[PDB]
Amino acid sequence: AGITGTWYNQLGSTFIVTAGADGALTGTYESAVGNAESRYVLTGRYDSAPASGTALGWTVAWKNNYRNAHSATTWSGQYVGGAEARINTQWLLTSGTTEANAWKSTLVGHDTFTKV
Amino acid sequence: AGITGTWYNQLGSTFIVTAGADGALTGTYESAVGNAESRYVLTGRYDSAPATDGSGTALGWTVAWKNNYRNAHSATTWSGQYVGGAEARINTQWLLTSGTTEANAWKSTLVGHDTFTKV
Amino acid sequence: AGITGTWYNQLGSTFIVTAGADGALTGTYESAVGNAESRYVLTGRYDSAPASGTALGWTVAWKNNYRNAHSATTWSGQYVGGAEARINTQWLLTSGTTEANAWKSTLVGHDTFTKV
Amino acid sequence: AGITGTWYNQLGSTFIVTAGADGALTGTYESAVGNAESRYVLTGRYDSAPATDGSGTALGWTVAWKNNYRNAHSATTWSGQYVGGAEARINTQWLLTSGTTEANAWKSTLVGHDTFTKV
Ligand SMILES: O=C(O)c1ccccc1/N=N/c1ccc(O)cc1
Ligand SMILES: O=C(O)c1ccccc1/N=N/c1ccc(O)cc1
Ligand SMILES: O=C(O)c1ccccc1/N=N/c1ccc(O)cc1
Ligand SMILES: O=C(O)c1ccccc1/N=N/c1ccc(O)cc1
Repeated sequence: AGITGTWYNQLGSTFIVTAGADGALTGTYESAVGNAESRYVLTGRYDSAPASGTALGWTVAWKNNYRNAHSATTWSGQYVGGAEARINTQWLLTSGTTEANAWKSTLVGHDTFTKV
Repeated sequence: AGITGTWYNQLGSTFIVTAGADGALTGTYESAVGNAESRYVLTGRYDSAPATDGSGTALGWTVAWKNNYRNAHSATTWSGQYVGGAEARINTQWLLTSGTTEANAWKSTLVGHDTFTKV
Repeated sequence: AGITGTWYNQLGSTFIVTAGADGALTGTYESAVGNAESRYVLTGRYDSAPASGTALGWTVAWKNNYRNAHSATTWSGQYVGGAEARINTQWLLTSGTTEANAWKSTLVGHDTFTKV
Repeated sequence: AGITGTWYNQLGSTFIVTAGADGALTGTYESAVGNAESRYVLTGRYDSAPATDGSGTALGWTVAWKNNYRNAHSATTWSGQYVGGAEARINTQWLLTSGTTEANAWKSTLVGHDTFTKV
């Protein structure tokens, strides 16, 4: 509804998503940073009967037919409607590692998405 | 195969998942704590072609806390890695965000960690 | 040096700090949000021989002579100098809880500080 | 008294601290992993008058990874709570931020969790 569309973040990445009546999120993600190229599949869920913003989250595993970074990012946040819609999030990016390096496997950040 | 199955965290929550050959995660989650009752749908992704150096397999999934019985107006995302072996595990870090007004946006997200096992 | 001074964040809070030659950080914090009133003591450390931004962190326990919220926040980030100095951070706020509620003890966020 | 002492995390790092009556934490930290060698100074704060309902005691501390021997140009902050008893513990979540250029600021901070015990 308000969620379905094309969005961009401060890094220049692109998120295209469709919100299903059943609370599913499906689309593709195109990243401006890291070891990535071309599009990647995304899947997520959202509150389909919100009351405040609308809670949602989605994941991307950084593997496609061209590259594999052996990592995955999860974005957790809320959708805020109005004139200028926005998705405020915090993310976790975890890399596959050996046991010895597991302590440094996860990065944390925050991204804000603007609807086109 | 490795990931596909029924898992449990430290709180006693149950995670039932199927890992597709293609990278998809699909299943149901039942929580032991919080404003929840019954099963909830989950969706996620994982690295279907991990490295061959003994590294873990990266993955992540989301659950929106709404079902036929209740709605907490929130969602959690888990990000981590699957570590195979005799006693397999999924080590994660999670973020739970609630829908809030602007005045409360500063305290909308909780952070934690969960360890899943087959027992 | 560049760090010593008065700073403000997006919430309207105030951070007054002095950076010691030995890498110590000392000052007071005045919060615009939560269960807080008047000033609170802060203590931290910073890289006294940086190369990029300057790594630093500080803590505040939300107890003073007037109120006690039974909680503490830790800010971890980097100092970026220039015309307009800034401290970019991510924080963790943990509340004292019973065993049963420990899973919901910690909040995570991000704050940007501007130097006055 | 409860907090004051020598503690160890899961990685084998050593945390030696003194808790002042007033809310101060002061001590030294020795890391088992990462770009570190020897002891590092730490500083923090804690709730000197916790609640009487069986709740934990909130606390936090920072370490900047620079000493007489090396400098990693980074700092970690731990935030958590002390839980007294026969087998006392300090449960935490931590953030490690490295000094980076603007181009790398997106990947400057790592997140994790540590459990400290007296053994
Ligand atoms: O692009 C973002 O918006 C983005 C935002 C948050 C976290 C990660 C991100 N991207 N992370 C990668 C990682 C490995 C790659 O191979 C490609 C992208
Ligand atoms: O249940 C876990 O395993 C679980 C694990 C990690 C983070 C959160 C959790 N659960 N958080 C809730 C929130 C709202 C509810 O209505 C039910 C559960
Ligand atoms: O004010 C900030 O900048 C601030 C920024 C991040 C996290 C917490 C903050 N403040 N958190 C409190 C908590 C309890 C209180 O009693 C008073 C303030
Ligand atoms: O040592 C721990 O217990 C530890 C625990 C939690 C997070 C980080 C840790 N250590 N991170 C480093 C980083 C740079 C160094 O030079 C040495 C250690």
